[PDB]
Amino acid sequence: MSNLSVNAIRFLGIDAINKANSGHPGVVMGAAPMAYSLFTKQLHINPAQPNWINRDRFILSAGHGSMLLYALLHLSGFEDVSMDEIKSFRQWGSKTPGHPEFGHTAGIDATTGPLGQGISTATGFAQAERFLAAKYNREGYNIFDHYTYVICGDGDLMEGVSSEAASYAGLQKLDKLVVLYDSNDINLDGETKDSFTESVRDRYNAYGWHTALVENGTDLEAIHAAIETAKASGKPSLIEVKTVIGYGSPNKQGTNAVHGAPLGADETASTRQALGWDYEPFEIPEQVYADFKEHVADRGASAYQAWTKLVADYKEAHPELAAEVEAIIDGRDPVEVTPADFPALENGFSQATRNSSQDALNVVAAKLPTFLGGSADLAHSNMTYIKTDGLQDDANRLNRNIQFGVREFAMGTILNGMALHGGLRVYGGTFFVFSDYVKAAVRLSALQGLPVTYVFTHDSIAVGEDGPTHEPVEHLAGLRAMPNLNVFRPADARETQAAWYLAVTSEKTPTALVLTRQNLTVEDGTDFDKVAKGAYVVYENAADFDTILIATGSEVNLAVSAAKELASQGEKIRVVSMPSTDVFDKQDAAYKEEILPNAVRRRVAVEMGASQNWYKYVGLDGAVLGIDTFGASAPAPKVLAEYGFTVENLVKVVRNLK
Amino acid sequence: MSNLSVNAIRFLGIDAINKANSGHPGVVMGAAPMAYSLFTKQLHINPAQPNWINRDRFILSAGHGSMLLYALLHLSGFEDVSMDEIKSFRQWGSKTPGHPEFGHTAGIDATTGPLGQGISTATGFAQAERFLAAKYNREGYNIFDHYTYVICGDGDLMEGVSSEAASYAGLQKLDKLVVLYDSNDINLDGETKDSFTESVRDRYNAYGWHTALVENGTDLEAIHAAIETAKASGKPSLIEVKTVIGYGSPNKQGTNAVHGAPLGADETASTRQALGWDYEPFEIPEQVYADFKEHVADRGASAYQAWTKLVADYKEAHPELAAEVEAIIDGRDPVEVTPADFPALENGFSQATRNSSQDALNVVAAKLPTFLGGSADLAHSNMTYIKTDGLQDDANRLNRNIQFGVREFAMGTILNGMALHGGLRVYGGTFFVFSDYVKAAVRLSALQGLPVTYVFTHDSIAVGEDGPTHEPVEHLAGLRAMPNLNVFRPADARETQAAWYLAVTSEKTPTALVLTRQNLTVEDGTDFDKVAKGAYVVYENAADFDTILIATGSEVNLAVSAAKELASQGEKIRVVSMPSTDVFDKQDAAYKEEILPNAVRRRVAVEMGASQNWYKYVGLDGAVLGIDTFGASAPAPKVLAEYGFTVENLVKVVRNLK
Ligand SMILES: Cc1ncc(C[n+]2csc(CCOP(=O)(O)OP(=O)(O)O)c2C)c(N)n1
Ligand SMILES: Cc1ncc(C[n+]2csc(CCOP(=O)(O)OP(=O)(O)O)c2C)c(N)n1
Ligand SMILES: [Mg+2]
Ligand SMILES: [Mg+2]
Repeated sequence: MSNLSVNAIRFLGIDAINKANSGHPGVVMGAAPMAYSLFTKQLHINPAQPNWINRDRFILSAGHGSMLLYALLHLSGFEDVSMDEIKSFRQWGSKTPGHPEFGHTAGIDATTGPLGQGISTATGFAQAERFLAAKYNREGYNIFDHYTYVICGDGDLMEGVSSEAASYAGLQKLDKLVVLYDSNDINLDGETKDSFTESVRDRYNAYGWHTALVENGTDLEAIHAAIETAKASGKPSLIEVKTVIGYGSPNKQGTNAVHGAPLGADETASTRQALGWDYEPFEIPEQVYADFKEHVADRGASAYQAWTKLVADYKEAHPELAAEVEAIIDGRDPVEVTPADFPALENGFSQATRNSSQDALNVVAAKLPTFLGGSADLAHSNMTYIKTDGLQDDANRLNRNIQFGVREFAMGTILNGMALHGGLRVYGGTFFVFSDYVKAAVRLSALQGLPVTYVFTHDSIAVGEDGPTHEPVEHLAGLRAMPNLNVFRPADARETQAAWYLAVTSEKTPTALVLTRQNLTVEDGTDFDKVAKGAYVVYENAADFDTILIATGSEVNLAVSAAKELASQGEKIRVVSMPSTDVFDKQDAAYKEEILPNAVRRRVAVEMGASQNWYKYVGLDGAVLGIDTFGASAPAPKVLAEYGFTVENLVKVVRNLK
Repeated sequence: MSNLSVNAIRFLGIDAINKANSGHPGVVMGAAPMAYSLFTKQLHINPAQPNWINRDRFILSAGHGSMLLYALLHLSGFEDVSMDEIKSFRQWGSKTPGHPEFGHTAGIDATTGPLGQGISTATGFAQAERFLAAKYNREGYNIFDHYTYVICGDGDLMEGVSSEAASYAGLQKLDKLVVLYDSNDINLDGETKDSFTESVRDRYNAYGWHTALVENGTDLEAIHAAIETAKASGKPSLIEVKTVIGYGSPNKQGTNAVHGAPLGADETASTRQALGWDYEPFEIPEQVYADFKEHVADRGASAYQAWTKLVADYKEAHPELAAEVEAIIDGRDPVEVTPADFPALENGFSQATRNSSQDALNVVAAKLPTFLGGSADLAHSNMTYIKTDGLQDDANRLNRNIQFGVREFAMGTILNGMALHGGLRVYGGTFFVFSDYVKAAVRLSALQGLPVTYVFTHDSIAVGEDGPTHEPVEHLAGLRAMPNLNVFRPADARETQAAWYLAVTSEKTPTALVLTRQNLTVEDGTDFDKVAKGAYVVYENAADFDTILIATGSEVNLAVSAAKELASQGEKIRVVSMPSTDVFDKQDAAYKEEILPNAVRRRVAVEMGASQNWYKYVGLDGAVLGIDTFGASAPAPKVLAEYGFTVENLVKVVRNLK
């Protein structure tokens, strides 16, 4: 049934796209042979156990060909993809959305669609398998041992993020990563002669990868032999496969006219005739089902039974490892972090919060053996090192510090890949101003529900001499507006302890930590336990106050000092600290009225950044002291004075509000 | 002497860094020889005419080495860089800030610092020179004829954006671009053996560039021979030059200890002794000044005078071209576009604003011959094509459509380069959700004062079937908070003509245009001339109204329909269309009170995106109908209803306000 099975894939895609009147047929018709060869000869997957921790992983980086993956899962027997769901492709509430989504459809390993990020994120899947294998395997017990596979297209290899990833992966020697490249000479606006003329395989040779060419994209035995050679090469692999987009369409194959529109009735009838397919829409003969059940489902189910018997014997042979590995198979952390792990700090202690962050992340690393991370060539200024280890690489696989090089975007995608695999907790650092370079991978953290921790230091004009290209202004507003992201800006060393404890116990929300270069003073009124509420009171001189100051981070020290001045003139005032706007917004309506009462409308907000998001708390009769221009090159005390952040100026702002 | 002059560059940098107690000496000491060779043998520049339009252009991509460029401009005789300004490195108000700034200091061609963007933006400098040479040069009169040169480091070639640009430039065959790569085997956290082991020159061959190697980085004759070869090769060039970082420091050279901290007093005394330099800080001998006066200053003035005579002869031989070239040398556009160029539109006309956008920009291209643009493999969906032309390349240099491929970040830097050169007006398009991929280049557009126009289509959940990875939510709030960026979201075709007219007449502010997939209706009350105020009234049934609706884009149609329904039941209501929050915030205080009177506090805002920025206008006693979750994969009419964007739900929201 090989030709028969291959065409069953093609026509399930074509007919499903015609009925939704929406979708992408070209890639399904071109890539069906190489995907059939991969599912029937390489992958070990079990449709009765779709989340098996030691299954082979697969990522469709060219996410617009989603109907190719849906057809393969239906024919193999996955429960969530019935024929009724194939007939509901791209409709409200279905299991078959227009681009693949993780956690919504059982059997799908990663959310794709944004070009470049699929092939990049697969690097982290492969690295996560290497660490777990080095920590836990023993002689005769290969508990963690599997491959990572991907299919990509022309668009993926034009995007810069995938060049970053391939350079890093060649240095790291990740020999279990295997990529199939659909090379059909067409993209959305036309032919690659006007867009993409480089030699792709010569470039990948310079990174230290294995490369090869398959001239006839419909030859099943040539495709299998190349994959076998790639797995024996000792290097990450890129196999270029020449295909015809829209293969079988007499009037439109080889043209961009089949890239992203349904074929329609007249061309669909001409395509059936040319390929010899006389079955009606959604009619698949029994021969094809029996082919997929022998070579995918039964093969995958046999490998799963042998793995479970292996794990049972492993727990008997090594009782000192049994507890941790059992937890990981349950989907839990091997060890539990608690508030009692962090020492108490004294009022008046003076420390910059980048240094407070290093102290707290070293407490976590000593307690939890599956916590790891790195930086983008800024470890010596972010202060991200775990001080008991060196650098991780092919010759030192258990170390927990990673050097990413100057590659912020790919760093985001690799963390996502390590979090998707299962078993680990991860983090990564850079300067706050260059969060623009990684913003699109932060969105995929928020979309897939991954608790990844981003470490952004050097947060304001207090940077000083480096100047406007190195000084953040607009960046907090941009991040606070993104759904399912929690942004923390702690006020001293004590608030920094709490934010790390929340970041490392989060269930399905990523965290961004915003930290200072200059020293800050531990306040008498801050409190570890109250940070989990998002905002709380740190100063108040009279229970009948009529004035409220709101502040975050390094501006909390400034606002408390101004309140004591105003109090000595006879005012009645309260100071609120708000380390997270996103967490405060989720609290109960009773708690919000206790912190910001409706009857007190005299309000002033303070923060060294754009004014935009503070009007939802101060309203039309309040004021905001922020920054709405670019920065300046000079020592930091002078720049702060020229921009209005002094105690004197804040006192003036409050007295002129009435 | 050469050796005497080369050490003058090094110690000027060393001493100025010690006096500020801040800066980066390593790259100055390593790269002084190649920088000296370029200035004395290759560059044609005139210190008395710093903005000469046919000068050779130079970009310092490794921006942390700014003292290397300030020393060179000082010895060459540029007026803004005196010895007093050298003694003011990194101090408030000086002409020598910590990273180079275009516009602030005369003789600086481009702002650098964020790694990768310097070498990338130089691509657009060279493309601008090519287009103006084809259009205006005639036999015997080569008015536009000059090269583009850059110095870069290891960090620049790890960033993804430089791979995108080099691939694009190899296809385009920009043979007058010349790059010197300072290869010192060191980065910020340590040695390149742990970060960057690829074969750089083998990768650049795969793109179609010419490459060469200089093993002894202090041999000035080997350096010169390599650049002459490169300029005759007929391809964009990359020359790898091996240097020792911190050359001369007996205890610190070749380590990351000299990357980013001053040498200090002890090691400076040891370095003066090691290189035989017997002059006190800021003491430069006369022979060095005369070496620079002869070989850069006098040589460039001679080339300038010859160019002025050639232009005068050219304008006598071709009087039909004289007026357009005269305007360009003056820094003005060669033709003026006015409001009477756009045709009037009928109330009720139905058209999507991506299509209105194609009509308006073709009006512009027919009037102004130096207006050009492109798209990142989305021309057939953004609707960006100028319909009288094909694609621009090495064989067809006068066409005005550009295919950038799937390369959003690099697109942004090439636009900035083309606008930095002078003479042109440029634009470029992608989907609004992938503005995340190009955000860091938009920031350089605003920081440098460049009127570059970005075209973002498919702007909300109205995308429908493609799903949440393709549906913008948080993107408007991120862009409106950036200083010096005007964001327009037009309500219909009439409002779209006006936005394009303002975008193309902006003097020093970039523009972002946000446009729809689906059709909208021209309103009775929209008005071409009032768009320049940012917000104005489009519906009002009674002069004593007590309610105000505020809306943008596709939500203006909805708001006017809900308003008419409320009127029929006896209410008195005003509707405000606000195509640009950023321009409205700049109006006179009297005009703000006219549009949003302080005494009317019942206010509802309507927009399909994040709610964050609308509280500045509605306060604590109004409401906002927006979106603060991710989108969904289904037909658009179904998604809009599920999210509450219907006439019936909006009426209800107004009535429940009290
Ligand atoms: C980052 C990003 N930019 C743009 C797009 C829009 N887009 C989707 S597919 C595509 C064409 C890419 O062509 P190719 O990968 O060669 O696919 P083929 O038609 O050969 O299957 C484009 C521009 C996208 N999905 N992601
Ligand atoms: C996008 C970006 N990321 C990070 C930085 C911070 N940074 C500046 S220089 C540097 C190290 C790069 O070293 P290299 O370019 O080899 O220079 P060298 O030490 O040889 O002078 C880093 C990480 C930056 N300026 N821009
Ligand atoms: Mg293709
Ligand atoms: Mg270097």
